[PDB]
Amino acid sequence: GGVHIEPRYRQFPQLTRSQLIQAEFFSATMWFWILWRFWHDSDAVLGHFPYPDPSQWTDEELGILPDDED
Amino acid sequence: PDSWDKDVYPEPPRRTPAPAPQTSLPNPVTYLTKIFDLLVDRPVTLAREFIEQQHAKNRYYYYHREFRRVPDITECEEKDILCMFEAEMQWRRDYKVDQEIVNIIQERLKACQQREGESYRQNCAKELEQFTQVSKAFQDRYSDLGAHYSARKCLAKQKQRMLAERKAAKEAAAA
Amino acid sequence: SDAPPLTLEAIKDRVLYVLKLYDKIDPEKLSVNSHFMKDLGLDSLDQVEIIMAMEDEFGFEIPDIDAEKLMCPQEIVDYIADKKDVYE
Amino acid sequence: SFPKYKPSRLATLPATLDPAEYDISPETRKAQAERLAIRSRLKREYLLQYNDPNRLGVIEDPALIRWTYARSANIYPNFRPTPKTSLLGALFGIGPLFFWYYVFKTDRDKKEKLIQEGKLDQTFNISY
Amino acid sequence: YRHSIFAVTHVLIPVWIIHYYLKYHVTAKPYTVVERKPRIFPGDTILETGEVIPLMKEFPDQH
Amino acid sequence: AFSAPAAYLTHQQKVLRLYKRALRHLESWCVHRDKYRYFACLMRARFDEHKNEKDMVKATQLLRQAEEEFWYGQHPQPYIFPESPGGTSYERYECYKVPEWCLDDWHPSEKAMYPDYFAKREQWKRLRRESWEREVKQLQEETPPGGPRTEALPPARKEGDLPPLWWHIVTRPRERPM
Amino acid sequence: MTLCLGAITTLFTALCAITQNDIKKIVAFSTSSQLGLMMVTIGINQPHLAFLHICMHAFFKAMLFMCSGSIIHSLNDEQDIRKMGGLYKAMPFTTTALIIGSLALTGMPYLTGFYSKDLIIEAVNMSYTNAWALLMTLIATSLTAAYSTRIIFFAFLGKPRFPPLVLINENNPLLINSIKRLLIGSIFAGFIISNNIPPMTVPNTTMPLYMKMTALIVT
Amino acid sequence: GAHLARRYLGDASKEPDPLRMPTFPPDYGFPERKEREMVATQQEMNDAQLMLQQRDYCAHYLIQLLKCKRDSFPNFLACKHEQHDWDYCEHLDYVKRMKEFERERRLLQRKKRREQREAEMARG
Amino acid sequence: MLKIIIPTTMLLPMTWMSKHNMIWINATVHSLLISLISLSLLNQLGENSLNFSLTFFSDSLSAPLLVLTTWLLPLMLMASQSHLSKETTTRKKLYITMLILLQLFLIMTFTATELILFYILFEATLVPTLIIITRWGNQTERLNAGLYFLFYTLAGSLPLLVALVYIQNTTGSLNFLIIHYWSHPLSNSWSNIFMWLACIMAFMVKMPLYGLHLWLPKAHVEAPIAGSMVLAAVLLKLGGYGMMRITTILNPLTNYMAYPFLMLSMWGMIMTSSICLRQTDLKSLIAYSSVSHMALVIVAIMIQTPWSFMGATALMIAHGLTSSMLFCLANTNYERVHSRTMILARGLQTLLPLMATWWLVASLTNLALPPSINLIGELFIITASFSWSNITIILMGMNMMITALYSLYMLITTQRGKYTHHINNIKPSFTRENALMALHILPLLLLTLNPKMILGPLY
Amino acid sequence: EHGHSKMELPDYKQWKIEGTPLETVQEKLAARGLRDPWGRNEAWRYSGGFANNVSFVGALLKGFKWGFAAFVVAVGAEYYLESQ
Amino acid sequence: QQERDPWYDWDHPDLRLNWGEPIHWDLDMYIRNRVDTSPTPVSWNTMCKHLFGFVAFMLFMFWVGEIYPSYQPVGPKQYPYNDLYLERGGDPTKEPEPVVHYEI
Ligand SMILES: CCCCCCCC/C=C\CCCCCCCC(=O)O[C@H](COC(=O)CCCCCCC/C=C/CCCCCCCC)COP(=O)(O)OCCN
Ligand SMILES: *OP(=O)(O)OCC(C)(C)[C@@H](O)C(=O)NCCC(=O)NCCSC(=O)CCCCCCCCCCC
Repeated sequence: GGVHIEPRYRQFPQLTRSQLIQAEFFSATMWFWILWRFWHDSDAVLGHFPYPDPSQWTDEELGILPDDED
Repeated sequence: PDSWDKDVYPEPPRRTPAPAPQTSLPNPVTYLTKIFDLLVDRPVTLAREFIEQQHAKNRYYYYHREFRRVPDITECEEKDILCMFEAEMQWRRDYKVDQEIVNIIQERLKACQQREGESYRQNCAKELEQFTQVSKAFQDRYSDLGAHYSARKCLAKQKQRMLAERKAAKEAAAA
Repeated sequence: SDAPPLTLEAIKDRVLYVLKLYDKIDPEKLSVNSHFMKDLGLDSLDQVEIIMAMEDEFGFEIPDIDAEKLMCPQEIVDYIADKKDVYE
Repeated sequence: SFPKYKPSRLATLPATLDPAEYDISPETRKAQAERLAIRSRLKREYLLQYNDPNRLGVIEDPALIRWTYARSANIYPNFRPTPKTSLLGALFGIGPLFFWYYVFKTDRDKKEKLIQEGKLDQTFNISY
Repeated sequence: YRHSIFAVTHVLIPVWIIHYYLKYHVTAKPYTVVERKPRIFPGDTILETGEVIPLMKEFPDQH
Repeated sequence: AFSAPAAYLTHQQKVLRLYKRALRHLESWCVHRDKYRYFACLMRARFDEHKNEKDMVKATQLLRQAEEEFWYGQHPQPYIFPESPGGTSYERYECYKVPEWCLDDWHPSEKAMYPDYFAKREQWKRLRRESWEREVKQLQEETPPGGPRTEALPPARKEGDLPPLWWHIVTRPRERPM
Repeated sequence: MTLCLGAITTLFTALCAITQNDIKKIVAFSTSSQLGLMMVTIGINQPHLAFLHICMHAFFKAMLFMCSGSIIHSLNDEQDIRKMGGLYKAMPFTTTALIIGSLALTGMPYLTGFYSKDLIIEAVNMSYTNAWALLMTLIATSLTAAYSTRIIFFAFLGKPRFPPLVLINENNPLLINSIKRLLIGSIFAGFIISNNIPPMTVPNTTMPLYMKMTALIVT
Repeated sequence: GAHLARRYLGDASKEPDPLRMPTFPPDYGFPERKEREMVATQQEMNDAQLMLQQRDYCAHYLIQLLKCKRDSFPNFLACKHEQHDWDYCEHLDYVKRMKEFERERRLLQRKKRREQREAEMARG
Repeated sequence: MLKIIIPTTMLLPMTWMSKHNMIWINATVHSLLISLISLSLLNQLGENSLNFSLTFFSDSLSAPLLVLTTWLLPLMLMASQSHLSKETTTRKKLYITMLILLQLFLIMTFTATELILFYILFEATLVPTLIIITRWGNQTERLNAGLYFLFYTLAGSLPLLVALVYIQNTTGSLNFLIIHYWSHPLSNSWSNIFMWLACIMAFMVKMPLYGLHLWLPKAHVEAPIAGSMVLAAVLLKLGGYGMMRITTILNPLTNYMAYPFLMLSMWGMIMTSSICLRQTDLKSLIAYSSVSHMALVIVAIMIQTPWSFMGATALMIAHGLTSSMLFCLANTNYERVHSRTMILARGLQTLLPLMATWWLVASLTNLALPPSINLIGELFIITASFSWSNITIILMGMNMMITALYSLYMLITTQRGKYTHHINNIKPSFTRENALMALHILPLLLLTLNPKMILGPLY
Repeated sequence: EHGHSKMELPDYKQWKIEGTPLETVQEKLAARGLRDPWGRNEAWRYSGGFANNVSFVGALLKGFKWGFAAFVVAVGAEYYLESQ
Repeated sequence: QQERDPWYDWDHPDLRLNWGEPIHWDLDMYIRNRVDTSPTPVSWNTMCKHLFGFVAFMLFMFWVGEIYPSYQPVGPKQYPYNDLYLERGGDPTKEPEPVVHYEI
């Protein structure tokens, strides 16, 4: 189905430029997809909604009276 | 289709939404269903029309068998083998009919569960209650008879149940 | 697989190529019939190291009982040819 | 000085770790000689029978026949009623039966008591 | 041409047979093919009856 | 495999075998080639420290502590060649090896195909038929009383003679028949 | 029971994989660990998320096994990672495909393994579960990253260690097409499936910053 | 987490129990006690048959999201505003739950300190 | 039913007045025709039965067994053709006569409207089998084996006869219909206990029950091929059929008395399946597999529930077919190797691929692979036992695991591996053996399409 | 059609220890008084295309440059199109 | 039979047996397809101890984790219609005791 490639016996194997450009193209498209998604939907990794601090809340809206009423 | 009875196998009106396309992008589902219709349903429909006209060319009927009632095992003499045989066969036929009734109710329950989707726990309470009543009745009638079941054993089980019920009711009334 | 069928020319060439890379053996004095212990003055440990090198180069390991009695490069070539069913 | 290796039934001692092979003696050497002699005689007989162009059947092996006969048909004539055999047979042939009888009887008595008291919830249990 | 013959004799004939069997025999018996009811959302219109399902309670929209 | 085993292993054979096993397991431990070369030459140096040793007793005291040290650090997952008795393809093609006698059961329609091959097969069968009759007598005369003391077979010593018991050695199915 | 079984399974299988020399055995223990993670997901009452993880794992694990088989066939039936060395440039397509597969397996953001595995860890972080099960799940994630590193390092980075007769070849259309289809799959199918299916669970909208990212730091 | 460490190494009764929350009356904080409102009625919230666990106070936004996803099907990236609104509503529900948790924590603190003060007053 | 009985009798003059070289063809053709005729009995009613006359009646429990009995004879003739080649014409005709008499006795046994006639034919089936085993047997132990196969059976069957006539002195009839209709409970008494034991242990011996199974490995190993097929296929089902027929009179004492036999059968299957794991003989292994399956059938019959009876009937039919096929395959190996040892002949898949496929299918059916009728029977019995008690599932699962283990052990030991080098007389399989395996296996995979025909009267 | 064209072997004078980590090995044995007799045989593993190695991070970032270039081109196009 | 010499020219290479030699009574138990007694790199007792310790420690730690669970600082989730009474179980003719959710 492919082309004839001969053994080498202790030297680097014969490489066709087709597989080289294909591998480079697929790696490039993987990295481009990663960067594109990180740019367009960044809330998937670093989040979107802030986490409130439980101690930062005041006693007014937490339903606490100053230890004397009830 | 008149092939079956709509009262025995009830089905809701099957309300369905209408398409409300919010975009100008044509969907693939509509085109796929159109091409499927054209290449599949039309040849199938034509073949069915040919087959149906061939069947209508030669029309003949078949009938459902009716069985008269016979005296049951309660009105059967102790050693009269003939009436015992008649009552036994009648009881087996009634047993088969009850089995098919339970089958119909179970099919109703299964169809209700599948149809209702995610709200099946609430929308199938009526079918669940119907199956509970039918299963309770069937279990009272035929359970624990054994492999060598007969009308006499069913009668004995019923008689024991009525003895227990009568004793319990008498105790409750006089308490 | 796709492996080419090796000949005894290839086997002999590879055996001599491996033996020449052995700096303990002078490449000019070595021949296909050159004995290891007497003609080359090699110890038993050198012979077993040579056998291991042939194993690593050809990808199959010779059993020790057969390995200790391989004294010439031609013997190794013949043993490998018989093992791998080489015609010509 | 290294941690030692402990052989077991399912992990036997390696040949290289057996001191018995290092207690070399002339009678040991003669024993190995005669062992390989009988092995070579058997191998020679088998090879003579195996390479024969006139033999067109199966080389009958006396060892296989002896193994099968000893496993199957030589048991009872050599059997002797001994305390070991008696207790082993009684245990391995009676104990499991009574154990399973006790387990199943207990379970079924519990189930029947629960049924008689009526607290079992056997609803939908139509097929039995 | 080979792919056309493949699609004709390996896809079209089996789908014809299956469609005939399902549409004229399997669906003849009750409850053989049961569909999950389609989802109904506010604002949808039903083909058979034609009425309009009312909208929601006008929740306060913010952010 | 090819060579018949001796009655025992001499001390030299044991040392050679242990040296090869140690080198193989050290190569298994040292993946990279330069590290393996360094440590293998260190092993050779540590191995030849007692090469010129004289008496058998403490030389056998050695090669016994060595076995224990090897078994302590033997890399419980060593590298195995693919076709070795522990390799991932040890007996992969044993299901493709068909004996030659099966060809005798072929239908004549099947033997109509490949006629030259079956002519050569008939020649081989005739050669075996005569050679066996010669070989049995050669083995009978050559063998010592009480049978062979080893499973080593003599070669052919005459002109037309063939090695005794040769049919099932030269007619091996193949290494990779299919 | 399901949660504990999945946790112990994934932990033990990843720990066994961490030091294997056969490539096929490494990938087998990897898929066993992934099945353990799936069972953990089942144990925390998240079935559809487990099904989604099944779907993504199919793609990237199948492509990983095909790459391993391509390497095995290239080097004349060799499987021990001690005997394949420098293959980053010897076989470029297998190298890049295996790199992408190992990245997706480890939940690299915006790949097919991200959309499932990060949700798995996020759900296991905020459920009323065993502390031990969560700890072993985190350790299993770390060990998954570590054995992916082991495969890549021992098979592609160093100097060659195969026999001298080089038979390395990749130019066969069947292998290239079969690998590339699953490459495109393991790249884009995660996003496509995640964005096409209807919402079947309540999202974990709000998280602590350290708890939201913990999978990333662990990996 | 810190609450886990506080509960499992400090005083167990000082921290709330998630299996018994709430342990205090809901009017104990203030008497107003405004009530939560559900937008979706039973009929429409059953006809859409969302899920039994998706049937919470944020169901209207989920219904809107499902409506768009059915409507603009081929362009699966068509609508993000309803997804964002549903996520915001879920975030609000989660912060209400966290408010409940912290409220019970500080209420238990106040109850414990009040009981300790009463015991000290009785002792003196 | 005389339309099946008369042709089977007419098979005898046809066999005896045939040519010296045309006996096998005539017997096979007419046996196949008789099987085709007997196929008409499969039309059953949901009501009582098919009462042909005062002497013979048919039921949906008798019909599958009768069909299998008729179907087995052509297979037995095909199997027996080979090893009787060097036999004189008179002795070949005598062998065919013995097979025909055995089929006739089984055919009359399975209808048997009255219990005494059933007993008479049930014990008449003993003579042709004994003659077949002890006359045309290869090894020297056949005689010994024959004695076992005789006395065991009689030791169980002699008390039963007594009990039988005793029943006629108390009820006045042994007709099955009247026995069913006029049934009365058995009170707990020592007299009734011994009556139960006498009525039951006759059929427990031939099933066989664990602890009473010793005759079976001997009789199966030392019998010729046709004897082995007829013993494993039909003659083991006589006990099950008799138990199903006679348990209608033993109630409610069956619930009390089933425990000693339920324990022996539930633990017995484990023991026999374990014995199958370590067996150097193929025939003995197949025999012990038969023992395990029949122990499961005993459990099903003793449970006495509708699902139990359905599972027992389906398992009986499926086991008969599968055991006959396994014995035929082992005999095809033996006719080549003349050894009857598993480990000697190995790697036969590389030499005989189609026979290896037949071995694979037979082992898969024996392994109870769904949706075969073997698994239908096993699953029904397992569900019935689970309803009986929830702990039984442990034993059933263990038995399933060991069954799969030893079935695949059988397959791997003989078919896979490397061939034995010194065996060169392994000729290609004849058309006869391949046709035998096909005719064994196709009915199983066809009956899996219509399971209601082998599920018994309680369907 | 197979790989049958009589492939030739290189010359064994080509393999030199020079320029390989085997120099370090040789120096470390020479400090103890030892030599490696098979060091040259393995020189082919460091001679040809195997002379260059890629780091783990470098291997991970196989196609980062082209991807980043395409990403910034796409971002610029998106900005110039949306802000119209 | 797994620990026999694999390089010896056995008559039965798969079985690793020679014609005429006595056969072990338990041969069919050691056939390279079943239990093998080959020596291991680690002593049997050591592997038994390590496996038992690992399993016991894992079970004990799982029990401890069950005793000491992990959760988030949140309250129980709130459901609108009496904790979704009608659609979970049904029973509409009982009018269950109502519960209302505290808005905070
Ligand atoms: C291969 C071994 C299998 C052999 C098994 C044989 C055992 C069968 C069970 C005992 C056989 C005889 C039982 C009697 C036959 C039933 C007839 C009957 O029911 O009549 C009884 C008669 O009952 C008896 O006669 C029983 C006496 C038994 C004497 C012989 C005992 C033999 C051994 C019994 C113990 C073993 C039990 C299990 C068998 C184990 C074999 C392995 C009623 O008595 P009536 O005279 O009518 O009085 C009525 C007014 N009151
Ligand atoms: O001349 P040859 O035929 O080649 O014989 C070689 C040799 C001279 C060594 C031999 O024949 C001989 O005569 N030896 C005389 C004495 C002797 O050598 N005694 C044995 C010495 S023991 C030893 O060398 C210590 C080895 C320690 C290293 C063990 C390896 C551990 C590896 C662990 C896993 C990596």
